[PDB]
Amino acid sequence: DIQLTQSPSSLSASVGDRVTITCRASQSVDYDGDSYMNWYQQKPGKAPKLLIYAASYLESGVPSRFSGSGSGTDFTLTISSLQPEDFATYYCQQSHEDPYTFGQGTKVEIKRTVAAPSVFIFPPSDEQLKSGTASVVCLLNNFYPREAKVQWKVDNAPQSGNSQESVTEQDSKDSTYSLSSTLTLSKADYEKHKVYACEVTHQGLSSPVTKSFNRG
Amino acid sequence: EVQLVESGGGLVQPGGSLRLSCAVSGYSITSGYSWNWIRQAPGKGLEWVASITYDGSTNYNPSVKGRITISRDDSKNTFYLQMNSLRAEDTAVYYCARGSHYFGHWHFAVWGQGTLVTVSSASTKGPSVFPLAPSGTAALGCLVKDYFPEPVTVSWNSGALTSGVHTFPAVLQSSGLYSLSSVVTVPSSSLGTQTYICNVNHKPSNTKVDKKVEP
Repeated sequence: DIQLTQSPSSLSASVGDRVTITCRASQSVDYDGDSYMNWYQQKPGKAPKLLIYAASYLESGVPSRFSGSGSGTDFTLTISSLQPEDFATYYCQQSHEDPYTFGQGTKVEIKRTVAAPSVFIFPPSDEQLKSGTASVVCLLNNFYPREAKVQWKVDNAPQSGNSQESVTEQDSKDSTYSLSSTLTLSKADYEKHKVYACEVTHQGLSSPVTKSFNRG
Repeated sequence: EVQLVESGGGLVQPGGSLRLSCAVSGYSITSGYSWNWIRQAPGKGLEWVASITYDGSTNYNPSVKGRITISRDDSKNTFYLQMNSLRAEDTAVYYCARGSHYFGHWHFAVWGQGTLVTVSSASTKGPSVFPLAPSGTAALGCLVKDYFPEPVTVSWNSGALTSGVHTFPAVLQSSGLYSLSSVVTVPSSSLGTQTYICNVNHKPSNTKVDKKVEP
């Protein structure tokens, strides 16, 4: 098979900047004056979209900021000026021979200015407590960059091993992220303590932010 | 415009069989140069697995060959993927796609929406839905807890409320079940004047829930 290696595996670029992604093939994909390398864009939850075919041809309806070059084993996808809606994973794909193979993908996000999260905490619902479990949720809303630290404290005691996090894709409206952390306890455990707090550390915060509630 | 609509995805036992369908509209299936299936395991890249050309010739990725069959029904404008002896490595979103008459044929300009196949012995389980009640801007949401398999969909106010919504990717819990939440930020003043209902659908378990979220 023809193996394809993309570089880099991920990148962050300021809005409007030029982005370059390369693909290297283990054998030539040239055939009769053409080079059979293609490029796709895949946005979260969607099918891939064809951008470039036969190395340099722009697929109908794709914006002209996308272009492709190269021949033989070495190819480049260029976004001349990165737009907020261009958050996606980009794939190269050779069509010279079956099995048609795809590169591993390059994730692209927009590097905007630092933005601190807005933090919210949610107690378990009474409905859930009837079931014998308590979920406490901490929300970090509309922040950049994606990296953040969330620490749970119960009656001031730091927690470990009993929470899970989830992060949204970058929102193209403002190039930010949101994140949830969910602390899970048995009902009996939840009723044994009073103070529930989530403490947030982030580049945009000069000191950590804690949101808390007292059960009751 | 041409549209490719897939169906037949779902939860199947290891060693079991799947049959996927791709119904083509706005285009004659007999005019495509080739029709293809391409899959994407969760969090991973893309793998072409099968093709059928206009003259009926089929071709398969050796990674799966021996337990895969692609076919066409021209009278229903539909083509199919049959897979048997399924393994956990076959869990993936399966896409259908059309190839081209030009420039080497085997690039894909038109794709279906994808359908998820989950190979597992775990049972179907519908979620519980719990409110995340609101305490200038307030946040509220719904916690969708303990379901299997994926996916669930969430909307707010039957689709009328989209601004400020963030629906999180599901997380797999140690129990083997999924959970996710959906949140929305709204003006603090609207909490008296406005109704907020999250609409949750877990089609695999026939579970449809509308949950009013109030202070």
